[PDB]
Amino acid sequence: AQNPNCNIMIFHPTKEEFNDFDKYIAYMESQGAHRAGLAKIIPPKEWKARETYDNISEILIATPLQQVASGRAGVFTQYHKKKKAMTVGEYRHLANSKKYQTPPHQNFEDLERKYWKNRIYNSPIYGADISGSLFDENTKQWNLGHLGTIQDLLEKECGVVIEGVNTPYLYFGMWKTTFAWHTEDMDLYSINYLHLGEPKTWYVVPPEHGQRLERLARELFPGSSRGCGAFLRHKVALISPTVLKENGIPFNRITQEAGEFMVTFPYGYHAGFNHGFNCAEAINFATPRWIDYGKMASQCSCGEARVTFSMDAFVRILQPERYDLWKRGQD
Ligand SMILES: O=C(O)CNC(=O)C(=O)O
Ligand SMILES: [Mg+2]
Ligand code: NI
Ligand SMILES: [Zn+2]
Repeated sequence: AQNPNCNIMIFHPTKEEFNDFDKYIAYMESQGAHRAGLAKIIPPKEWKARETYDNISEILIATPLQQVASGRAGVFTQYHKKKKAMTVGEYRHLANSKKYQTPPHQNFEDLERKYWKNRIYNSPIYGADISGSLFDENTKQWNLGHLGTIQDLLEKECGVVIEGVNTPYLYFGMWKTTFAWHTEDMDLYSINYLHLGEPKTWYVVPPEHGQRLERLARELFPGSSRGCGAFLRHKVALISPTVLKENGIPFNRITQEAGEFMVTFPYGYHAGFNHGFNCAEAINFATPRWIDYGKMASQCSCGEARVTFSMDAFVRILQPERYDLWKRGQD
């Protein structure tokens, strides 16, 4: 068995190996990358996502989200308070202001300490889930707006044609902006490209140990757990590395820098935070190995998790027994 300790693996594909996305995902898994739940891919030195980022300030963040925390430093929830629209130019200015800017620090480790110590006492503003792409249309390799669709993968594997589309999303972040512990919708893969700015730190639980994380979460968030059998689908719960270690939960951590891809694998729980002003782009995707995870994915039916149009068909074809109840939650 490749990568038995489930370490996060880092790949350095050549420009030749960067041509065929599917084949490279398959190669990574042949080396055991999926066991970690997360991998880093450093693109070849010849490659670029686009020529410059000099002209992005007029993108609109229609609904910036203020992330308000409750709980204790290592075990908290966050809710998202809607703010008035602002442009990326205005957001970058806000990120850099004295109130919101990254504090002086020695290194990534010092900054990680300061994040877990102090995150709960601030409410950073996140420009999340903005439909769109920053990849130049002429970028042919690993262009997140030109991947094969999850609807075509399901059709190719299973023979059934379904409605739905699959497009990327942009994330504008600042210091302390936070992504809660989650897996992807329908336990899909994700890919995330850090286009510009300051780093993003990630934590991940191996897919084979996901249920250990869920069991801890039910103990740490007991009211949430009673309210819904899959409350991590709400994307609001945070548990620190210190707390995970104290409870024997297997995990790994890695920091992503501008110009690097991350891939999360089916049923790999992940969480993390931004170091300062940045811009990431991400999309879900599927492979043949995903299908079995799709069929077994938990679902939120309490009504909070409210998800895309395109998830309907996945639940309808892969989870016909669940479909009724899950759709009652959606409607
Ligand atoms: O970048 C973020 O805020 C969150 N991203 C992810 O959870 C992902 O790419 O799967
Ligand atoms: Mg612009
Ligand atoms: Ni994710
Ligand atoms: Zn729920």
